Amino acid sequence: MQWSGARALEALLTVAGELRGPPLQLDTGQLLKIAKRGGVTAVEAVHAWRNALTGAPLNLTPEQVVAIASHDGGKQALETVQRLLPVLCQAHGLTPQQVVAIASHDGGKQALETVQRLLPVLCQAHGLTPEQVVAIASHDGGKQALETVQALLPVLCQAHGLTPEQVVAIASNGGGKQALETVQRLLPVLCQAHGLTPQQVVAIASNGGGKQALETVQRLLPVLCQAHGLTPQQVVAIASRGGKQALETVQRLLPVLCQAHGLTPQQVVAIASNNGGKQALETVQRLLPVLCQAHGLTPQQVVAIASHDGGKQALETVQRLLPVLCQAHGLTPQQVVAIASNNGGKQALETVQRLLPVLCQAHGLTPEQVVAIASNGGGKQALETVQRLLPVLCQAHGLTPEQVVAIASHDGGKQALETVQRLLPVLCQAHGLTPQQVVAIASNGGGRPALESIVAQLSRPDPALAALTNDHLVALACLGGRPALDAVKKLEHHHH
DNA sequence: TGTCCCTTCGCGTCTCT
DNA sequence: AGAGACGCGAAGGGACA
Repeated sequence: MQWSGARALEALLTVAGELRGPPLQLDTGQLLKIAKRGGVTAVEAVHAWRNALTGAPLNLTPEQVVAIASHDGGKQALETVQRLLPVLCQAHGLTPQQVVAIASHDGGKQALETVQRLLPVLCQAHGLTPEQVVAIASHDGGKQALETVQALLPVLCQAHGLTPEQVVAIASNGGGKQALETVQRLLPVLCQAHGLTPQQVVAIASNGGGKQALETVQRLLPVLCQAHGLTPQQVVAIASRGGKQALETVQRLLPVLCQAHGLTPQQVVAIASNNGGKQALETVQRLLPVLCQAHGLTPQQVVAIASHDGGKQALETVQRLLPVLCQAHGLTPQQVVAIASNNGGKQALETVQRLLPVLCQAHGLTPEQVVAIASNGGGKQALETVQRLLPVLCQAHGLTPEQVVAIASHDGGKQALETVQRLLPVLCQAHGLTPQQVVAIASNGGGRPALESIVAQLSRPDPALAALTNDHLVALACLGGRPALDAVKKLEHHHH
């Protein structure tokens, strides 16, 4: 590709064509993902070692090879997985998937070598679990984070009062090293000068860019409180959810948004308190006029659309599509606002646009049912999964369309549908649950984990405490999902 | 032009009652 | 049942070789 070379392009494109063949069978999206991030050396490395990565002792799926290859240094990560996967699984007890997750970030090589070197000491001397070490390692710069937990976990616990879990949370994001050092430096001043609790500092620091959010809360908390009238809680929420950039934008736009456009401080805070809050704030300031007059909506509706991650994208997509969705497809504004007012609003809107007619015509759903599916977070995903799975769920597993639609009409609908497909046969035929009981467990937020937690308990039946008969577990699962089930595991281990 | 590390923003899912 | 928590990842920026 790179034009300090030529007809090297034929050689390169021919390498890519061959990956479409066996043992990987990569499709265009997969090659694209590799070329976009691992680059041409990752493309070449995947091709040179396609047999070794896909055979024993590694046995990686194509998708796992793609996940490793598609990051800066992917060639090194691929090399290093081949060397260390077996020892990490066998000697350190990790699964192949955990090794892959570690490997699948920029500088994956470094992270893999560092888990090898440090996992034991982190577990034995600092008391972490292997899962915790995996979570710290599985981000860009995971080497740095691992080494920084090793060096700092003791002072942060003993001098500053944090639990190991808190330290793990601060560490387990990109730039975990920086967030950890910055908490070490600034936790005292933030608690003593600005009146924050330890937990609030942890919350601010426990997201990508935590260092920056922390330094910015230090700098801007006084101004935002004593000049613009926000409370400390509100500053924390902004810092925690929208970071540095949202804090700076709030400082700039609070006056304009409140005085000129008529918003409450609460409303500005709510827009600010999400990933991309800066973008959401700047986009409501631009678009509030056109959205509210020029027919359209109330400020309250614009505020609701803006008040989710990707608010900017949702607002802009609502601007573009509200006319065509109401006029050509027959929806009301209110329905468009519901579809738009979740994370991924943009995506849900766009997917309703091209799928509303396919879902009614090719599968017999009504428009109202399509709106319901689309009006939760991940609407795009749920819609595409109903399109794909409705045939098989009805005709093989014997469910009704209304049942499929119920499962799909919660956040994570895609996950619940796919879990039902996977687990309905074993739940019914082997354990005596009815289809209706599986549907009822599935038709809640957290459907997938609740179905998986109920199968896990039914199949092992673990600690043979059978006073929870099948129907009781079904009711527990319906009422409180996995957490209800895990809690009851927690609560039995010896009071009984 | 590759490798490593850090930050911002967007999407999707689950828990909290 | 929606707020806020959870996790995963694309994409872009700098440092340095």
